[PDB]
Amino acid sequence: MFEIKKICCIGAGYVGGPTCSVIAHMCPEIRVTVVDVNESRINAWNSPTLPIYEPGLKEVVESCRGKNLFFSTNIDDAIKEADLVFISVNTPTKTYGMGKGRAADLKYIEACARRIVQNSNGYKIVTEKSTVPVRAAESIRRIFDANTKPNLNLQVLSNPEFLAEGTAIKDLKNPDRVLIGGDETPEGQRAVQALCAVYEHWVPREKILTTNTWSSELSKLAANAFLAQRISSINSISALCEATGADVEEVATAIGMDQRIGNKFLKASVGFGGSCFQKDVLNLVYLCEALNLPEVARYWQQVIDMNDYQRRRFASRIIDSLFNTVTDKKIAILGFAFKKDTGDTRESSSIYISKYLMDEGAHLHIYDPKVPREQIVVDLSHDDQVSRLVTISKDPYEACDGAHAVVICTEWDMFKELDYERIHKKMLKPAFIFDGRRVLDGLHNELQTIGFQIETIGKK
Amino acid sequence: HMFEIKKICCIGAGYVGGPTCSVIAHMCPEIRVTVVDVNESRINAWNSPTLPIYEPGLKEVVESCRGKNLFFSTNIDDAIKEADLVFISVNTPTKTYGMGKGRAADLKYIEACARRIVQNSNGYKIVTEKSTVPVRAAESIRRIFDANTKPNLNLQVLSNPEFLAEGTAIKDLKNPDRVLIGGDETPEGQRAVQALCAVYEHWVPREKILTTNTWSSELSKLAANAFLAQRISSINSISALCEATGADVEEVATAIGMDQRIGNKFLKASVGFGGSCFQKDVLNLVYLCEALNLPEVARYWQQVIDMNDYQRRRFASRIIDSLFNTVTDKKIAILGFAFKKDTGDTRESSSIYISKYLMDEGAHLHIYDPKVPREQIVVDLSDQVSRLVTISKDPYEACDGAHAVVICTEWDMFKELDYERIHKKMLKPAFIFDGRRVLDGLHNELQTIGFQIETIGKK
Amino acid sequence: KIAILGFAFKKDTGDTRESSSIYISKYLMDEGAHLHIYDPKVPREQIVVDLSHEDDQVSRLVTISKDPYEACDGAHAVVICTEWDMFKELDYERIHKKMLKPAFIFDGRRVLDGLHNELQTIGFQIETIGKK
Ligand SMILES: O=c1ccn([C@@H]2O[C@H](COP(=O)(O)OP(=O)(O)O[C@H]3OC[C@@H](O)[C@H](O)[C@H]3O)[C@@H](O)[C@H]2O)c(=O)[nH]1
Ligand SMILES: O=c1ccn([C@@H]2O[C@H](COP(=O)(O)OP(=O)(O)O[C@H]3OC[C@@H](O)[C@H](O)[C@H]3O)[C@@H](O)[C@H]2O)c(=O)[nH]1
Ligand SMILES: O=c1ccn([C@@H]2O[C@H](COP(=O)(O)OP(=O)(O)O[C@H]3OC[C@@H](O)[C@H](O)[C@H]3O)[C@@H](O)[C@H]2O)c(=O)[nH]1
Ligand SMILES: O=c1ccn([C@@H]2O[C@H](COP(=O)(O)OP(=O)(O)O[C@H]3OC[C@@H](O)[C@H](O)[C@H]3O)[C@@H](O)[C@H]2O)c(=O)[nH]1
Repeated sequence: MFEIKKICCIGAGYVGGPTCSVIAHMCPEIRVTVVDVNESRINAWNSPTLPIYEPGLKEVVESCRGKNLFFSTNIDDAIKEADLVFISVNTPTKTYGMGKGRAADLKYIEACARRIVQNSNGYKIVTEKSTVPVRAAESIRRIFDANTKPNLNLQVLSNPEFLAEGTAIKDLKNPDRVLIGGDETPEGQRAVQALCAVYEHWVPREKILTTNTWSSELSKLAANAFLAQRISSINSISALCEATGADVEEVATAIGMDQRIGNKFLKASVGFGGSCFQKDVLNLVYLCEALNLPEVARYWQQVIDMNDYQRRRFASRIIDSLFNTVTDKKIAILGFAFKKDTGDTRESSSIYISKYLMDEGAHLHIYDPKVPREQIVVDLSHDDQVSRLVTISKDPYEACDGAHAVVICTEWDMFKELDYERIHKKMLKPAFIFDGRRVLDGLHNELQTIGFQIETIGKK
Repeated sequence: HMFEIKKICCIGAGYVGGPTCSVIAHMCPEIRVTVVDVNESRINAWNSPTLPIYEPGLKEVVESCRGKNLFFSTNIDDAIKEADLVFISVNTPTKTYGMGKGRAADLKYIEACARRIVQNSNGYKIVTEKSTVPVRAAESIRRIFDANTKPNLNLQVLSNPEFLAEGTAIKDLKNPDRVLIGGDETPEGQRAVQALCAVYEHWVPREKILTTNTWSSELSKLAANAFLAQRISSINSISALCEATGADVEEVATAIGMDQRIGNKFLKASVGFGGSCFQKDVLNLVYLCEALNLPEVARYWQQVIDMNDYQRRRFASRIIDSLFNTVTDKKIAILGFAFKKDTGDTRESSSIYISKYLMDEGAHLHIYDPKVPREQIVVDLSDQVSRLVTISKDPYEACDGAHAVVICTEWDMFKELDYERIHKKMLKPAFIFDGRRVLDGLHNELQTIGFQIETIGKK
Repeated sequence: KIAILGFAFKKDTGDTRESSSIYISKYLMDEGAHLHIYDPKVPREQIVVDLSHEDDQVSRLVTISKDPYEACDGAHAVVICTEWDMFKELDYERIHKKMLKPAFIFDGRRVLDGLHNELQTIGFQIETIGKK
């Protein structure tokens, strides 16, 4: 019955931007307007240099922008004319009060809901889309139910986003599934069906799951936690491998060939990062404690404790290899993004490894091909310690020049292609490589012949 | 220089040794396979029309080979003496006293097999440990062999963990996802590994055979089992969250499992996992990690067992609460005692733990299972058994006059029972506690009939 | 089977009060070991009392040997807990022949120092306090 012809998305971030760009790309007859309070971000979306790095994103944006894809700071008018309003904003962790450091702060979701009511008349579908929805649909409904107008009829859906950064475009174009939650009422099902009709322009119907809003959000919270758990599980095995002379990459191969386990997300690492996994597990633990499910809470907390231990163990292996004094020693940090093919650093293990070494007085020279220099400075600041200890290098050979150790924290493909003979000539000896990503496997013989001490996760 | 296996001896005619060697003999008609055991009644059963374990398709495999190239015997000594390859597939029970009591595996039968092999061997032989939970097994065998040499005796030790699941053993053995063989990284070890590979290549493609050293083989099995158990505990933890918030764990599991990085297998919430593999495996992994001064890894994997124990306790207390916290002299039917469907095996079955929680409340249990022998149920539950436990010959007898029906094992026959007939003769309110989600889709009919239906992961 | 050589709390006495041999024996009894205990001066009955809580665990697990070769016959391990001088003069080639293999000597007193090369050549695994 109802056809979505105009879409407004509040939030032009890693979720809203790529998601709306793909919708516009696949649905040429739908006008898609992405809005944001951040004017410089909107200006960048409208420029030759997009505000985030995603493979393939520039091509998608440029094929649609100004045709049926628009980026604007005019939030009010985009809402007023929209058939469907996405809310894709950030929900930062509370920094004080109950749940400090653990529970999500819904203040931006609620501010979006109030702004939608202020600027809406008639019928609209309002859809919360995030990687970590924490009571998001309920809080929007809470606002809408309390702020009615004659003839205003807002429907609330949940539509979690499953994309992973660095593969956003491919993930959005061929999702494993689309998940839409709405009320089990006639109006709720009419709204769900309208959103299904958008996705059916490019997603087969059998890959679209529909449920209620709570089941949708819980499914996302749980699915994220299962993924994070696979990593902590293989990372726990990596510590066991180091202690017993086995190789975690070989053990992972044997594990993953069980088709009931599957062979994905078994790559041991210095530790998982990103704005999703830690926040998701912390909020799951907090929700469980609030529901008086302490056994479930402490079950999932281990996913975070293991990740924290993995990072700490890696840093202390570095410090031990430098014989427990790192004062005034130059150390190259190769990779600051939380994974390859993004400039995003949120919860990157590189931040934590860098801070552990700064606490030892190391002089870090940090190189990453896509993370902006100013972002690294902010991430490592509480300021004076950053001023004394942190240098941001424009190329990796400068970062390694005169270094005692090279620490690979992000699996950028270019790192396996470096001229390690040149790097060794200008390092102080003994020269260490700490591969926190297993990207140098198979170069171990060459690197040892050159003269490096190579240490990697899950192998001793 | 190589070695061709023409005669195989398997010490241990259990759920691992019997089916595995039967499939080997079936797939390798030119290899003589002799399964041996200290247990004479078990050997007699393997040689009879009624096998000592229930595995779908096993009788047909055994009867196609037995007496041609497959033999079952109590003559352990002669089987070893003539063997090219000796499998050790015995049980390693958990220690009941001393260091690691209740947690660490007891290697005494492995060590006795190793000593018996030296005694009865001359010349060259390959000795392969094959179990679902190998815990320092290859190392303990090597230690015995290194210390007990003879002129011209040359024993090689391999690890070859068994990945089969009971109830699907024959299909699993005929089409394994992978075969894992560990051997020494020496010329002798590689010759032994290749010999065992050649056996499996009669029916397993070479790209599915992984070769490594013995410790990496055992650690890979210990970890793989724990990953499987962890999936179950993870979805069971979500089932409690679903019950508390109005969601349905089966729908949540479907949404989770459609992520191809997670996969859609082993996401079936339940009263809790059982079997001789998973709990033993995680306990031994935790104990090993503690011994290696890895307490963070130990407490990480311990949560898999703690969650399973909580899932069982929570299910039992729902039953007791639904019966308003007094079950003294109340008849309760237990449908399913095996640890999963299509086996008669009860080792660590959740049905044991649920039954004991109800017995501690004074319930009169009537237990029905289509394949578990009556005497095993009596042993598993052991005066309190005499007072409280009845073994029913059919499920209608167990439910006659019952307050509650508790489904603990997902036997397919339970979804086809005459539940209108069951309701007529139960006391009211009549409860069904579906600990396996086997009655999904009958919920409307059962409510119309008049049952109170409670199931895991839904409220 | 495990041989316990030495039960007195030090050499040249029959006194067992708070002897380490009691505690080591009890740790091994908790593991189900069959202890065969030899000491040249401690009375048989004192060992029985020291290892009891008429004790059924003592009945099942403890044998008091009249000489050290009987204690070691068929043993997996020889545990020296008291530094009696006679222990370094034993015929360890004869002991090794009748032990099960691998045959361990756990020297809790360092009394076999300097015999280590001879004992390893014979074929023992020798473990001692304060050394690998
Ligand atoms: O009220 C607001 C709040 C926020 N915003 C904008 O919303 C955008 C959010 O983009 P971000 O890059 O910060 O966040 P993401 O797109 O990656 O969201 C993701 O990470 C943050 C998590 O809390 C979310 O669960 C996840 O979906 C920002 O550009 C911000 O300026 C608004 O326009 N209005
Ligand atoms: O095997 C692995 C996989 C991933 N990782 C690490 O885990 C972290 C997360 O990586 P992902 O590929 O999942 O990327 P993202 O965090 O952007 O996406 C994740 O959260 C958002 C959800 O919508 C996605 O479905 C989920 O994949 C990264 O730090 C990555 O390097 C490993 O260390 N090992
Ligand atoms: O010294 C021995 C010990 C045991 N055995 C026999 O070995 C056989 C083992 O069979 P079981 O049915 O008990 O055990 P499984 O075949 O199922 O082994 C499986 O579960 C037990 C666990 O300890 C193992 O890790 C697992 O592989 C028994 O029939 C037993 O009589 C011997 O012949 N000699
Ligand atoms: O989704 C699931 C799957 C399994 N289970 C339960 O988990 C327990 C184990 O079931 P399995 O099918 O794995 O059966 P098994 O214990 O025989 O095999 C397991 O251990 C031995 C290994 O070699 C096998 O690879 C492994 O699957 C059973 O109690 C089963 O009912 C669930 O509760 N949910």
